[PDB]
Amino acid sequence: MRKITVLSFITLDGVMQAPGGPEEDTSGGFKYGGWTAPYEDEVSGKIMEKQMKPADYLLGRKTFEIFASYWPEHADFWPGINDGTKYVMSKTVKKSDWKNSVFLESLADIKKLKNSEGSDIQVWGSGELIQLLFKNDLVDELWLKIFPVTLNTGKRLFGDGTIPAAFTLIESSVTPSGVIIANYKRAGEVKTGTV
Amino acid sequence: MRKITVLSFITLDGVMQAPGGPEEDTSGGFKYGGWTAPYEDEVSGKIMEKQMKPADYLLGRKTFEIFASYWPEHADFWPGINDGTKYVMSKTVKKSDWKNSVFLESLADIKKLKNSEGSDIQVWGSGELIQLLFKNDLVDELWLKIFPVTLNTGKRLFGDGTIPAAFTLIESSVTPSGVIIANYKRAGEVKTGTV
Ligand SMILES: NC(=O)c1ccc[n+]([C@@H]2O[C@H](COP(=O)([O-])OP(=O)(O)OC[C@H]3O[C@@H](n4cnc5c(N)ncnc54)[C@H](OP(=O)(O)O)[C@@H]3O)[C@@H](O)[C@H]2O)c1
Ligand SMILES: NC(=O)c1ccc[n+]([C@@H]2O[C@H](COP(=O)([O-])OP(=O)(O)OC[C@H]3O[C@@H](n4cnc5c(N)ncnc54)[C@H](OP(=O)(O)O)[C@@H]3O)[C@@H](O)[C@H]2O)c1
Repeated sequence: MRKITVLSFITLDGVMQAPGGPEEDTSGGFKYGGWTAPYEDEVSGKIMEKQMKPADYLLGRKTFEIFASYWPEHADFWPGINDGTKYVMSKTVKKSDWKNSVFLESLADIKKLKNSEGSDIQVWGSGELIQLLFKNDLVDELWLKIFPVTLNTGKRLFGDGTIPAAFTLIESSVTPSGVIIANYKRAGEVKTGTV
Repeated sequence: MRKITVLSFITLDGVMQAPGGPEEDTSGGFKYGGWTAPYEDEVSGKIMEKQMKPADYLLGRKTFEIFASYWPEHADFWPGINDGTKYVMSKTVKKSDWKNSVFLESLADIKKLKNSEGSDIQVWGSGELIQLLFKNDLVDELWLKIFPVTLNTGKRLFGDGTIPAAFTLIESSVTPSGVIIANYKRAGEVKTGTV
């Protein structure tokens, strides 16, 4: 079995759409592409490089295409994404010029990929795919960066796939710019008492 | 001008309905009342006894009535809620036997309270009222506690009144149970750029 880690940049109110630039995702006329920009720091970069260790990848087709437009030409900065096998969920695209690209069509394919052998799987972006993962409880770890801004509109990490589920805080840090690094692990059912 | 601080317990996906008990808020058949109970420890008790220092209070009617059923008899534990003035937003309640309770009816009345001279203001619970405060940018500070669960259902802090806005992280902390404490201050317009 493989460890599927979802990594995600979110606002205070959970919005994940277009973190890196004004045209990254204009669905809905989203006006706030690039909201992570004013919060990029040195410390933040060091955290990123630890998360940019080579591994395998599971991506939604849109996130894969966004990546394919940029990252093959910058294999220096992020080698793992070029070197590791990228598993892409799509009914639309069955081939890519990007090296190490395998295309999956159904939930069963994702599951077999989990029950396979190989490097642990990272999931970046891919909010729509993440909803299917959450709904079938296939995500084992969550690495969030939480940014000191609120934007009502936008695609959300915790969307229509989210399920009642408990987590364990594995690690937390704070950047100088005010971003909170919080990594969690799945921990069984939700507990309620009376305070 | 008075400072308005919103204090709020939320899940990872932003839910804040019924932290304290199975029956605190059964709206929608909400099954997870009490989800905050398993994350209670000593050091969190010290964290939030100083968060409960004497102030004035602005509350929605439902939160006020939840409080009024319990706290008048536990002024031992939280004397601030009893001694401070509780400004309550309601169009259906004009009086309470809980002493030092004034009932306001309008946005104009909240604005007048903010302008008027007196102690700083704490908002607890009051998700619906908080929506009106957010939409009118009347919230000066946000003290949050984030819990390692997702619930999918239930009322949320960032709801219909949430507006685009940036914040400064005043301070942060973790809890042995895995709860992040994050205190933010309002800091102007959302800035965008390119990474
Ligand atoms: N905050 C962050 O960390 C971060 C980082 C990078 C990107 N992002 C943002 O993430 C978003 C990515 O776009 P997106 O989430 O809307 O789409 P996506 O998940 O990246 O990919 C969408 C495509 O993947 C396939 N797919 C995904 N789920 C499927 C399902 N349950 N059943 C069948 N096919 C499924 C489908 O491909 P086919 O149509 O080909 O069949 C679907 O159209 C963007 O907003 C991006 O800016 C966020
Ligand atoms: N996570 C936490 O920190 C925390 C702590 C405590 C409680 N809570 C939860 O907070 C929730 C409180 O219930 P709630 O948010 O639904 O209601 P609420 O905000 O506490 O009070 C609702 C009532 O206040 C008045 N009101 C609120 N907004 C108004 C507006 N914009 N205009 C006019 N009147 C307004 C109305 O009173 P009238 O109907 O009389 O006109 C409204 O019915 C509960 O779920 C509670 O469990 C959370």
